[PDB]
Amino acid sequence: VVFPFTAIVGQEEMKLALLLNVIDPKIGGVMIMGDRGTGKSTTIRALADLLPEIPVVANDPFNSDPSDPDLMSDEVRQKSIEFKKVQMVDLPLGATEDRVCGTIFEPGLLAKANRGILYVDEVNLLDDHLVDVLLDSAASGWNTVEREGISIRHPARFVLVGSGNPEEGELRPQLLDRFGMHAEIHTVKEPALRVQIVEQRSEFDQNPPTFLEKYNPEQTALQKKIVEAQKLLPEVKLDYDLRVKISEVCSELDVDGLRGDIVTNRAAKALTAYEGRTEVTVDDIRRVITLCLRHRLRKDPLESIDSGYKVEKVFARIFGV
Amino acid sequence: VVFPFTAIVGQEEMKLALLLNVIDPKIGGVMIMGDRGTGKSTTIRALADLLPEIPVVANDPFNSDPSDPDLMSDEVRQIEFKKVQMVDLPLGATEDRVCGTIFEPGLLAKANRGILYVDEVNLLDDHLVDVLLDSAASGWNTVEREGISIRHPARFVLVGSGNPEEGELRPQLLDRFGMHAEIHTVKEPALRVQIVEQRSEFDQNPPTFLEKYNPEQTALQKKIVEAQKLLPEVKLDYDLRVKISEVCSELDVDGLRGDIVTNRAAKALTAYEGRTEVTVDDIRRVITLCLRHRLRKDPLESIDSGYKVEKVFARIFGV
Amino acid sequence: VVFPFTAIVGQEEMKLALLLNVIDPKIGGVMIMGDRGTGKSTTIRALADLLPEIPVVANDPFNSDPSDPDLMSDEVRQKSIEFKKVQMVDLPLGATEDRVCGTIFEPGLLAKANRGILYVDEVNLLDDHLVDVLLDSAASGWNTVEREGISIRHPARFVLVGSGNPEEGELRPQLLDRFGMHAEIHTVKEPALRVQIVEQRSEFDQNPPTFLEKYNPEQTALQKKIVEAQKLLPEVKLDYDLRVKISEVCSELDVDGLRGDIVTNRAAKALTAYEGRTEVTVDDIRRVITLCLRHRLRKDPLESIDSGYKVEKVFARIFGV
Amino acid sequence: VVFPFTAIVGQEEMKLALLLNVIDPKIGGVMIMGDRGTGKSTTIRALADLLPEIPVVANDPFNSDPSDPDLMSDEVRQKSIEFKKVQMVDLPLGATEDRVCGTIFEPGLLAKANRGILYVDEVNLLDDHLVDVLLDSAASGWNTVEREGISIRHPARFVLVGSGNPEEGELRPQLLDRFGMHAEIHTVKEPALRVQIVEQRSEFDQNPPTFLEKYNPEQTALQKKIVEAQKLLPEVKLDYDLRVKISEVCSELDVDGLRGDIVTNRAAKALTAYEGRTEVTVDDIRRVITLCLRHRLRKDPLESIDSGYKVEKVFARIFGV
Amino acid sequence: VVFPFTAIVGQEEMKLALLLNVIDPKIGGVMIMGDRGTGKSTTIRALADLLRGILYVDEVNRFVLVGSGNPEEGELRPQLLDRFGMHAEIHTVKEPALRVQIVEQRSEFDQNPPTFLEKYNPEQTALQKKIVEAQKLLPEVKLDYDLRVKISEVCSELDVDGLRGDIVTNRAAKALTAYEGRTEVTVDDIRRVITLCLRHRLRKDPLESIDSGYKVEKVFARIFGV
Amino acid sequence: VVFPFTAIVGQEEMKLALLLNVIDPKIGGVMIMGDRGTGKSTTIRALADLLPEIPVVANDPFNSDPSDPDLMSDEVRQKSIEFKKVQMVDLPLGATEDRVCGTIFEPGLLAKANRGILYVDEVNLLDDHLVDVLLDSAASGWNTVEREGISIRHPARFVLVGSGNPEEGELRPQLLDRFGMHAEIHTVKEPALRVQIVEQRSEFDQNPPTFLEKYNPEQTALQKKIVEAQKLLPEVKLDYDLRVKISEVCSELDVDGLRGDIVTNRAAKALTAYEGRTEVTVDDIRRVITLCLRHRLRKDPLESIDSGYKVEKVFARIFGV
Ligand SMILES: Nc1ncnc2c1ncn2[C@@H]1O[C@H](COP(=O)(O)OP(=O)(O)OP(=O)(O)O)[C@@H](O)[C@H]1O
Ligand SMILES: Nc1ncnc2c1ncn2[C@@H]1O[C@H](COP(=O)(O)OP(=O)(O)OP(=O)(O)O)[C@@H](O)[C@H]1O
Ligand SMILES: Nc1ncnc2c1ncn2[C@@H]1O[C@H](COP(=O)(O)OP(=O)(O)OP(=O)(O)O)[C@@H](O)[C@H]1O
Ligand SMILES: Nc1ncnc2c1ncn2[C@@H]1O[C@H](COP(=O)(O)OP(=O)(O)OP(=O)(O)O)[C@@H](O)[C@H]1O
Ligand SMILES: Nc1ncnc2c1ncn2[C@@H]1O[C@H](COP(=O)(O)OP(=O)(O)OP(=O)(O)O)[C@@H](O)[C@H]1O
Ligand SMILES: Nc1ncnc2c1ncn2[C@@H]1O[C@H](COP(=O)(O)OP(=O)(O)O)[C@@H](O)[C@H]1O
Ligand SMILES: [Mg+2]
Ligand SMILES: [Mg+2]
Ligand SMILES: [Mg+2]
Ligand SMILES: [Mg+2]
Ligand SMILES: [Mg+2]
Repeated sequence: VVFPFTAIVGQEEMKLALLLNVIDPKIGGVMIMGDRGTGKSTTIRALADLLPEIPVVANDPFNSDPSDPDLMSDEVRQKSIEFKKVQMVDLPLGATEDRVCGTIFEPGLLAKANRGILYVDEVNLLDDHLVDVLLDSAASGWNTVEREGISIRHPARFVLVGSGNPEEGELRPQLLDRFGMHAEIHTVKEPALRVQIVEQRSEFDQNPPTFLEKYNPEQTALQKKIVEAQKLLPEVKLDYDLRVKISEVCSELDVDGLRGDIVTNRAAKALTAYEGRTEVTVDDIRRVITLCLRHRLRKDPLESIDSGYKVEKVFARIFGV
Repeated sequence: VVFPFTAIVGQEEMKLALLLNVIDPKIGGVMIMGDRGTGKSTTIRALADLLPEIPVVANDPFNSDPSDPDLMSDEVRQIEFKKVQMVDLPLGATEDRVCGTIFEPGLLAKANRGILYVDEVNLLDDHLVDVLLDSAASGWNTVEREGISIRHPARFVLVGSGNPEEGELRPQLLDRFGMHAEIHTVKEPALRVQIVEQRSEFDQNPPTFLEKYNPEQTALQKKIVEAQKLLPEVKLDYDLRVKISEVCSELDVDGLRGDIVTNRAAKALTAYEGRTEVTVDDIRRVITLCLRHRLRKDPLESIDSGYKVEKVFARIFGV
Repeated sequence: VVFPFTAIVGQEEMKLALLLNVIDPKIGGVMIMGDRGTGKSTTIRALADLLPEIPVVANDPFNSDPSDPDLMSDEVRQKSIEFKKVQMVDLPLGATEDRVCGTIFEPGLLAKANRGILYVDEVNLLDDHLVDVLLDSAASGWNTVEREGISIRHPARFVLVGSGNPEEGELRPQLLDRFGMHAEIHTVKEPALRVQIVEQRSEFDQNPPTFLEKYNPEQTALQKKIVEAQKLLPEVKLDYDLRVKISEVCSELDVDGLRGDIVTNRAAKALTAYEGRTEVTVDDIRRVITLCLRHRLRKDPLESIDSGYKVEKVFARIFGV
Repeated sequence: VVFPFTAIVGQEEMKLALLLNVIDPKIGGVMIMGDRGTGKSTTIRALADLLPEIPVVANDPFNSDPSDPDLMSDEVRQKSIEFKKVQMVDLPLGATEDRVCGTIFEPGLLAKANRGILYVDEVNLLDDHLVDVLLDSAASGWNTVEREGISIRHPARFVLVGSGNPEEGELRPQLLDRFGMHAEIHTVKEPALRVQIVEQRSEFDQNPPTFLEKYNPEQTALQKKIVEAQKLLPEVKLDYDLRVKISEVCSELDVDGLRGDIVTNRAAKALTAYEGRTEVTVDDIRRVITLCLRHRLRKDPLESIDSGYKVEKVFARIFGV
Repeated sequence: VVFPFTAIVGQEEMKLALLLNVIDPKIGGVMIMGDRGTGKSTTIRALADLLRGILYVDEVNRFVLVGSGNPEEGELRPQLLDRFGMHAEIHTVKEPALRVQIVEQRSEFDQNPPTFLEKYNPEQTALQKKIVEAQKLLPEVKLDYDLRVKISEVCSELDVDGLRGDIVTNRAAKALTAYEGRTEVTVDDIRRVITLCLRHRLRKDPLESIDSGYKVEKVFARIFGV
Repeated sequence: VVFPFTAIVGQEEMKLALLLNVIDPKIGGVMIMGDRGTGKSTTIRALADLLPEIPVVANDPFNSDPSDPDLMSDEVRQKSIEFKKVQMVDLPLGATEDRVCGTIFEPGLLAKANRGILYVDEVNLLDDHLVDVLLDSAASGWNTVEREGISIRHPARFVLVGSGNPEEGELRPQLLDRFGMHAEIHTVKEPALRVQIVEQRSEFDQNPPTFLEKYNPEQTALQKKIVEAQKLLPEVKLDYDLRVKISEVCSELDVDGLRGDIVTNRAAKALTAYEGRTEVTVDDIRRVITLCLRHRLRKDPLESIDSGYKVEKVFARIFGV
């Protein structure tokens, strides 16, 4: 039993963030920000049942693929089947590295997290000491147990989601970077959508196994659209002039550089590419640049003005509207 | 024997809050606020006897039901009733006794289809409150450690208390909780003499005092048994459904998790009253006990929490 | 053997209250706070020869009672006479949980002391994790032996006495309300009393088993008096029209009011039994009302006042003795 | 081989109230708060050859007298030879309870100190740890030891020695009262005396086991005086007016309880036995009163006065010269 | 699985620092601090190949450990900040075209990893020889007494308490003019390492607004010569 | 395989203070402080190559000599030889209270420190950590440990030579007051000396054998000088006038305690033995006075007067010129 994905109401930006990162497991981690409730856990939980079946080998927690290039493991000695879905690998609050990585073999939490989706809890409460060690091993590619005199490395490539709390401050500016881009969640105030959410929740609760039937065609239409858009990635091209055009708008924001501009063009051919259109445009980048790369900024709290206005204003003049 | 449940005198708020929770074990847990030396603990233990007998499969530790789904833990793969046992955890107990690792589901399976509680949660040992609270709202359990998925259908209620002068709970957990109950100390000696009369007569005659109010307890048991089946008939009109949440929209309430409580409780209010259509006035008798612990969470001065919930709601619902 | 109880000079307040608890073991514990080196820690240890007899089970592994309606012993709920003196057991600040309850079963120090006096010294200096197993066990009735794959409930029905110094710290407010019927002791002023006490223990230290011989014919009669209060413990008369007066007082001090009233009602009537009368009197209450509920009154820390006087400050307003 | 006691020059104050406890191990503790290098830890260790011999039972279970009331050994008492000198033992700078109390039976360290001398070095240290254990055996003469399933009593009574630096804080006001004597040690301010100190010490380092031989009869002539004092300890009488004056003085100083006020009445008897007189005179009052009743003052840093000037002024105003 | 060595775009300051560190071990370790994400871990992992022992230190706030200090907090305690090599700041790229082809870089790496090395295989090859012969030059290089008395004069003028800033420079400036082929150290080749070195061990003492290299340039030019 | 001792250029304070200590193993170790990189730890490592040879007992359980009576540690007293090289002991900054002293045969660390040299690095740190337990053999000859049921005696007689930067802070008096040797290291500021000390650092690193062969004879000459000085150390006297002068300087300078005067006489005797002349006059009292007493003076908590000039201000004023 699980809640349907498309049955949710609103939350276009957050769902848009999932739509971008899900196709490419190389853009990086993605923060999601917002107040309590709002079904943040449900949405990512709703993400589980939208994908083609992924293959296992026999039972391994990594189970990336029975035949793939990066399969550095002792099982290759045997080399030299079944189809499953994604399993969410949420970790408890105040955990310890004894099972996240392991000791002197035993498996790890990140081992089960391989190729899946790792929903980490409130990172503001979590201490930096227990998370800095392999915060995202995808950049490293595989595991590293060089500590305590061990030499085992296994793949740990997967996507991250932050899900912080905007009540006890934010993470350190150094730690905020290298993750990815931001994501804001609003709060509905119109009673119509409120009562709609209440009615949908009550109807699902009353009839668990029959509600999803009324929302069946969308749950497969979206999956088919994503599957079709998956194969269009290695065909999109970007104009040389447009590539340098953005380079004259990031500098005025005093961006750290060399990674802020490497994620826009890494994800530019996903919003303009999943619609089926091959040639990139200018206005399409407009949507993907307002939120992405904005969270870097320069951490200037001594200012009271529309922060988003800063992103679009400098962007308009360089691109000439 | 124990204290009579109906023998409690002068308290109705927490009594009603517990009564609405006993009927349908789906609203959520209830916490109770007040003052020390008031008498909250005895009433909680008095509920352990007022109950209808519930059957079992084979007197298994899970002890949920002989029938009905969701009991897949070696219960419906292919017997007496007794009564529900209230489970109290000991002080200073970590996960070793909460769930164990090697199965021995102590303190949880015995609490499944039962009552579990703890007091003075305002400085309760941490790392433990989160584990049970998240699983209380969750379906069955979280025993994923050691690579095992034997998660037992630990479905029950949760009762907690504390002290409003020694500190409160984390805001990240209070808003996730259920109903909010607050009591006080009776200031009239005319009933305090009645209170001190009890605990001084029934002690020397428990066999005599067991039948002192037996007809009332039997009437209450039959009333709750009858009212259990009356709930799945109440209907709420569309206009009144959107009439609420106008105050919540006018006020500042975090999310909608604190809104479903009114819909899932107000219907149960008329379940044991014999009614089938909801009214306007009765809403004010249940809206106050919920969503009031959240408010605007801005404690800068002395603000009456009840005044904001009640006075504003009166204008919306026309007094 | 030890210092005779009746040889203590002065200190009427402490001597009047602590003996009153023997005749009725239903009231809770007792603690005394005051200046060090003033008379405590020896009078309490001198109460080992002032206790009557009580029934006892055959070999009594439960150590509570063989002839009561509620037994819940090891060999009562399954199986279904003797007289012994009630014992007093003291525990130091050296042991830990390993022996207070115990398991493999052997009983701990807590389990053996039933319906008696359990004396611990310097409860102010008592380390934590020890009072936690005593916060509510002594006020509930039974303990938990849930460890080691079994589950037993040894009884908790006794009275514990403590004696500390109010300079090294203060107890947690939960302890200050769990207790009841306590007293405070200051130093002596009259020089002749000082001469008397300095003579004492020096006339005594010359020959231990000679000083008690002089007081032997006088100390025995006390054992007769309290036994009389055992027969007069029931049948004590207290009109309901005075119960309102004993309860109106608490509302004026804004105390919890659900322990002071019960303790006063259960102790004032018993105070008459030791005397000999049957009908209580207003004057018979003013000598015990102040001693109780003193450790429960709440006062503003900025305000400085003596609770031992403020308790009976409003006494004149109610009926004025 | 240790430095002989009858070789320290100067410091007649400490040299008088240090061997006084040898007369009778009942006066109480002794404190010497002084600066470093003044020989505080040297003269104490010299006592190992200036104590008498006392009879004791065989096998030394707890070092208890054969014929004395209140033995309560619980192993040989129900059964109702060799005399030995007292023992010397010190505890190190910090330890655990395993040796202090006892465990696996195997006796603890405190058992050996019974009827002997135990001295603690750097008493300013060992705060809140391994100190509250030694807070019951003093001023009571008994303690209870139980853990790991073994429970045995301890008839332990002795006297204590305190020494350490004076500028490392203060001792907790619970172990302080268990010390019956206190002294202050200065450094000699005189050229001739100082150089005499220098020459006297170095002469011992040349040939150790010849220097003490030059002082053999001088130290032997000292033990006879203390032996005569011990033999003449009985028959010593004090006037009634002397008794009423030895306690009336403490009223003007407000001593924290009448716990240490009896030590002075137990000190004048010992000093008079040293010379040989029987009836205690006024002389043996001012020579000892300030030595013992000096650290029992609650004056605190509130007035411009220190040392024992207040004690001398009050004593002189009450009586004397 | 690895990133090319000579394909890294940089101001050559980090490259020269690490090259002088590897050409002679017993000089310490070049700490790097000033920014984050720019090139630190990539350069450090690049140094792990195409080469005694090499280590790495993170989150600061024969064996050589270059490490990578925390940029936000700065450095550690000045008393423990020593026992290392020269300290270098982090350059921030500004030219838009530089951003253009640096973001073009590693894109083809993502497209096809086990080919990028080949695209940079030949020229990088020459690098592994440019140091191999260099090691057979340091035993055959001398220095003049006039330069020896010239050195430690800058240290004497400043407060360089701790006699280690007059040995590491002579052990480093010697090595810089020991791999090109030249045998005599020029009067200006000293300037190529003194500005980089003597940075951490100057007892900063922030009593006035001071620049990193302004002092080490002005005081050096004041006496040593313009 | 280290820097030869007879090669340090400049800073003769070390090669006098630390070298002179080896003559008479009675004064405490050196308490040098200074900046880093100046060689404060280089010369200490060099002393390991130049040390005398003493005899020890068989198997050396506690580092004791065989021809030394009265050294009753554990077994020699009841029963009351290879001439092996002495050894200096060092400890890491990370340890535990049970690490230094032998516990559950199992010996300890100080067993190797008896009649040896003990080196401590950054002694200004490590507060309460292994320094409280290291006050036994300082100002005393024995250490008492009875932990875990086994009690022994330690004859440890180490030197306790310290080091450490002074930038962090000062020391609590108890630790520092046991040091008798104390130099003051200052960095060189002469270009010729700087280039000189730069020069020979290179060739020694290139070929240590050539450097040590070059600097061979001076080490042998120094060893012979030390041996002759130690042999001729006794039979050196002093007149009365110089002793009373050395008392007067300390008395007027007001040094706390008495350990100050003891050390200076031994230092002067050892220095005049190192020179070779039997008689001693006013030559070694002008040189080794501040170096043995400057650190002891701690009467300037607020005054800003240089410490080095203070001693010589009064010395020449009273003594001699
Ligand atoms: N789109 C939605 N808007 C509002 N409420 C929703 C939405 N979807 C689901 N809900 C309901 O809102 C309630 C709160 O959701 P949920 O418990 O998943 O919150 P959460 O994201 O885990 O909260 P928190 O941020 O406090 O950890 C649930 O009853 C859920 O069914
Ligand atoms: N209606 C009542 N009002 C007040 N007290 C009552 C009432 N009924 C019973 N009591 C008695 O009041 C006492 C309260 O005991 P209880 O264990 O409930 O503590 P409490 O006052 O709730 O506080 P605490 O949290 O400190 O235990 C009991 O002796 C109980 O029998
Ligand atoms: N009536 C009395 N008044 C005062 N002291 C008395 C009296 N009777 C006996 N004593 C003796 O006076 C001494 C007081 O010591 P005691 O142990 O009673 O002090 P305390 O108040 O318990 O101190 P602490 O708090 O330090 O343990 C004991 O030796 C005790 O025997
Ligand atoms: N009368 C004396 N006064 C002072 N010192 C003396 C005297 N006689 C001998 N000494 C010598 O003075 C030194 C004192 O050493 P000791 O450790 O006992 O002193 P202390 O005052 O107890 O020191 P600390 O307070 O630092 O523990 C020893 O070397 C001892 O031989
Ligand atoms: N007399 C001297 N003066 C200065 N430096 C010297 C001298 N003799 C040798 N050196 C060299 O100076 C350097 C100092 O090294 P070393 O680490 O021992 O110094 P340090 O001052 O003791 O350091 P630290 O305080 O950091 O422990 C070494 O290279 C050493 O060979
Ligand atoms: N030659 C180069 N010049 C500038 N930036 C580069 C170069 N090579 C890689 N980068 C960028 O540097 C980033 C690596 O950041 P890194 O320095 O490892 O972070 P951190 O400083 O936290 O270790 C990569 O994302 C890459 O885009
Ligand atoms: Mg959530
Ligand atoms: Mg309770
Ligand atoms: Mg006591
Ligand atoms: Mg000493
Ligand atoms: Mg060093």
